[PDB]
This record gives sequence, structure tokens and C-alpha cells, in this order.
Amino acid sequence: EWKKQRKDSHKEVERRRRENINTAINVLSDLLPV
Amino acid sequence: PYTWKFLGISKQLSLENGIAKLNQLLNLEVDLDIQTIRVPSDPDGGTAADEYIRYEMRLDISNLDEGTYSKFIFLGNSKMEVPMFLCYCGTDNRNEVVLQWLKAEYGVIMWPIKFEQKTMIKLADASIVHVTKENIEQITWFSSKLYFEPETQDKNLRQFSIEIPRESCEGLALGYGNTMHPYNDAIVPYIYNETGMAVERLPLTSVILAGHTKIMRESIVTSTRSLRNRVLAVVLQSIQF
Amino acid sequence: ELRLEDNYVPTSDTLVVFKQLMKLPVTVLYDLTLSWFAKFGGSFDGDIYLLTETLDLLIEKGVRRNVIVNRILYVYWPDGLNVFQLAEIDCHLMISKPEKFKWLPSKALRGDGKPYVVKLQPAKFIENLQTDLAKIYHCHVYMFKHPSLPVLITRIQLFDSNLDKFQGKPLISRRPYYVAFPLNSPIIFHSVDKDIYARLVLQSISRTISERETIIFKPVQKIPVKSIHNIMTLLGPSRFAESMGPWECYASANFERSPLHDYKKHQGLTGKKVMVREFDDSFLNDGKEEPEIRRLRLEKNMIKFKGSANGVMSRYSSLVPIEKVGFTLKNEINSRIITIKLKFNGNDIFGGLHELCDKNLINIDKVPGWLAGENGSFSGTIMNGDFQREQ
Repeated sequence: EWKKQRKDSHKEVERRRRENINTAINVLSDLLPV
Repeated sequence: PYTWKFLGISKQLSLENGIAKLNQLLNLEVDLDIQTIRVPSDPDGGTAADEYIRYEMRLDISNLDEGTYSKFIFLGNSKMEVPMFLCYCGTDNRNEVVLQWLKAEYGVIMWPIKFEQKTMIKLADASIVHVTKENIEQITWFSSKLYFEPETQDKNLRQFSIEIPRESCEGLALGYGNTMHPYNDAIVPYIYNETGMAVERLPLTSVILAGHTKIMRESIVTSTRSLRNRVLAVVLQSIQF
Repeated sequence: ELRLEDNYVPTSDTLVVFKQLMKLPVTVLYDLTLSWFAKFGGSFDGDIYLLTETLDLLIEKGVRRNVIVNRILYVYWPDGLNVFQLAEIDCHLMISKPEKFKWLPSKALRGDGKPYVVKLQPAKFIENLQTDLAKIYHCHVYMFKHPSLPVLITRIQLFDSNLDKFQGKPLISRRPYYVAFPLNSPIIFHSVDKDIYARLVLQSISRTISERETIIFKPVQKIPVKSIHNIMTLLGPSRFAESMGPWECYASANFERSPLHDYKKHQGLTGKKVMVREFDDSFLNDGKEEPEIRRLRLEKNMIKFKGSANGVMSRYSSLVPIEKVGFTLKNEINSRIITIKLKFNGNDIFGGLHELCDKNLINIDKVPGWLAGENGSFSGTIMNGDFQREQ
């Protein structure tokens, strides 16, 4: 049924968001003096 | 959350011939899907002996949880010396009932399955890879975390981990060049060069792809409700001798 | 004004202090109790000589520790011991079982960023600290030197009044706090607690030491250390600091003897023997072996993880065992920066790695120094082949 697929896709996009935040934090951290 | 457990099958039973006596034994009717797949389509993996036959069987009185959703998977191939294995998920004990029926019905003998460290690395490589509708391979990166647990005198070194974010994995894979199995191809040699550590030899306990799956000594834990085909093909190729 | 004196009696649970007392042997009990009666006397009737012969006749008859402890807690000083005795029991506990306690290092700095070598006369320090602390909290301070190390140790405990109670007028106790001072070094050692009381204490030490120029404490490490011996070895004023791991022999300094030493036994004539290294990587490839070369392979592993063929301190236990370390490699490949963060845990990380090397799971020639144990006790980031302590 389609509703579980909707939930799975929503979960996937949420995970992508969560990963993007960490990637941005890491690349920002790599530039700092310390 | 979706765990799994795998068993080996000593004979290429035709499960469809016997579905009814299972149904009356289980007091319900189970579905049975049939798929002839060509999973190792890459050229170095092969273009023959790819014709695995996959069966989806489910005990779903409902699908509110893994136990009710608990679905069996049989995948076999006639050219394979031991021809077929089995997979199932959840804590439901009806799984035990169907296993008992199988062994008593087809005269078949069954055993559980284990994984080697190299088997684990290959399985993790198989977990990330996806194929588009155009029959083209693609890769999705996850923050890998190798997790070991050695035995040493006086518990000198109990455990240690090697965490590798997405960016480092992708960078190592790109530095190695265009490849299909980055964990074996690039990451482990880099770890060995930087530390002299042989990940294959070391006592690996788990390989975790964050938010995607956890690969373990006795089981697979998966974010998705199901296992993509390369996982099952790797399992079957690992069953053998 | 609010400075306490030795004759005051606090309040606490009797069973806890009883269990604390049970740890001590009989002889130290005898000595402590004789001294306590000599200084304070007690409820018991009779001269100290009468007390001496009673305690004697008790011990030659082979009486158990329980009898003495019950006597101390119920007839000699039934209402409770003084603060001095409470501090003394903890002092003896620390001296007897040092490994049960944890410490953290802290570095003293002055305005220009230079290290401030703290030199301390105990009397001025103790009086100034007591006067500074008394204005905020009721404080008892006890100071002593370690029996076997060049360190001055201080115990600070704070008290407050009163759950409900009438006019008994006791002061309830609280968990203690500890500080230590090496004789000549910029470093300070103190217990691991972040309650506001510990902050007040540490701030008071920082305020009171100065007396001629401002002083501030800058932490240098985030993970505690046990066994005051070990932290003294790591960061105290000594030869081993900045010569850890493979570099321990310079701290030992016994390899070289003074120049006027005899000729014929100067080691240069006699020499020594060593093993040749191999550089083409055959490790990953692969009993068909003989004793001598294996012996010197084990010696190679020994020195790579210990710094001396004889293995200056089992064959795996290290000088100062390390329980936790976190590293972070940063390397540039194709103009792309790559991060690998290793985390180890155990009782002796580098001893375990040494064992794995002996079992041939790790290639010795590719183990870096920071992984071998140098920069010991410091987690940090490695860039450009140079270790950098984590901030």
C-alpha cells in the first residue's frame, strides 16, 4: 500500500536534511584556525 | 529496526508445491511471489549464473509490526552446490512453525549462517549500491563506522572504532578512481597505510552505515523494510564452500 | 572569625564511616588511636599507659578489627569524631589505595602567556586561602605531603547548616575536594568535579597564590587520570615529560655514564646487536621459522612500544597505562581534506596494540609515533606530521 511508501520517502528526505547539516558543519570546521 | 536471520537449505525445494499444506498447518494462506533476477550484472561480476530465483512469502495476518509483517525470502539457483537459503525477520514464533514444516516435509536439513569480516565488508559494499531504471549503477554514501572488539591480556584494549564520515568515504573512493566496491577498494588500504592496521585480520564486530543499516555477526538490521537484491546474492555466494 | 578549629565535631552517618574505617589494618588503628587520645583524650577513664596496656593486651590476644572499631565508635568517642580525624582517615585511605582516586591537570599562566612556575611556602598559602574562603563558606583545610613523592596535597571540605531539625546545632558534611602542588612546576592537579563548590575552591587557590602578579589556570586535558603517581610522572617536573613512549631512555639516563668512567668498560668498545629492517611491504601477503630472528622481531616490537630492548616498564604493561585516547588524522589528497577519527578504550591501549603487533595483526614499521604512545595521555589532532593537543 502507498501510505507506507509515503512515510518511507518522507523519512528519506528528513535523513538527507540531517546529513546535510552535519556536512556543512564539518566543512565549516575545516577552515578555522583551531 | 528491521532485523533478519538467515538459514541454509540443503535441497532446491519447489515451495509452491506444498503451499496448501502449509496454509492449513498455519491456519492461514500465505502469498508466494516469483522473480528471476540477474543481480550481478556488472561485467567483472559475470553475465551467466546470474539467474537466481527469488520467493517472497509472508505471514501477514496484519502488518502493524515486524512480527506480523514477518516475511520470508527464499533465493536459490540450480547450479549452486547447496542450492538455496532462507531469510526471515521478527520475533514471531510462526517462523519456527514453518521451518519445522519445511524440514519435516521436504526431508531437507537446515542450519544457521555466519559471516566473515571480508563477507561483512563485501555486504556493506553491496548495501550502498543502487541501479537506475536505465540499467546504470549508482552509489549512495553513508557515514561508515567500523567497530571492533578484540581480546587482549588484562583487557588492555577492549574495543576501538574507526568512524569515516560521508565526505571522507567519497573522497577516498574518488581518489582511487571510478570503482564499484569502495570499502574494499580504497578505504581499507588507506587505513592500513595510515596506521599499519589490517582491517580484514582485526576482530570486526559490526559495520554500521548510519541511517541505512547495521551489519552484524549473526544478523542484518535495515532502515528499509526489505533487502535489495545484491545483499541476498552476496549472502548466497557466502553460504558455499 | 569563621575559621574552624580542631576540636569541633561534625555530623554524618555512622555506618558509612564505619565501613571506611574497616579498610585500615590493626597497627595503623593502634597508632591513630594512641595519637588521638594523646592529643584529645577521651571518655575512657585511665592514663594513656592504662590505655596502652589495654590496647596491647587486646592485640596480643588476637582480637578482631571489629572490636577496636566498635570501641572507637561507641565508648572512646561515642558522640562522633573531630573534623581532624575525619580528614586523617581519608588521608590514610588515599595513601593506602591511590588507584581508587581520579585527578585532572591544570596549568598556571601569567599575563604574557608564559608558564608560571609556582613556588609555595605552605604557611602563607594556607592562611591566605583560609581567610579567602571563610568569607563565603565554613571551610576546614588539611595539608600534607605524599610519603613517596615530591608533592604537597591539600584536602578542602565545606560545611553548611540544616528534612528538618531542632536545636542540636550540627553542620552537615559534603563530598570533599583535593588539590596537589609539585615543588617546582607550572602544573596543578585537582579532583574531578564541576559542582559550584569546586569552582569556588579552585578560584580561591588561583586568587591566593599570586601575591605579586596575576595568575590564571588553563586546563590542558579533558579526560581524568588516576593514581597520583601516574599523573606526577606524566606532567610533574621530571625527565619523562616530553620524553614519553619510545623516548623513555633519556628520562632513565642510565645508558650513558660520566666521561671519566673507565675506558675498557665504556660501552662503545663492547657495542651491542640489533635487527635489520625490511621496507618492501610483505606484511599483508602472509611454521617455517627459527628462534633468533623471531626473538629480535619481538625485541623490535618491544622497543617500538617501550623504547628499550630490556623493556623498561608482563611484556605488554606500559609505563603509565592509558584508558582512553581519541585521535583525528587530517590529510590532503588531490586537494581534498580527509578525516579519520580513531577511538580506543581499555585498560592499556598501547599495550593491547603491542599484543596485536606480536600476533602480527598490525605492521610495526607503519605504526606512527602518536599511535605508539608518544604524546602520552594527550588526545589531539595530527596535521603536517606534527601532533597538536586538542583544545
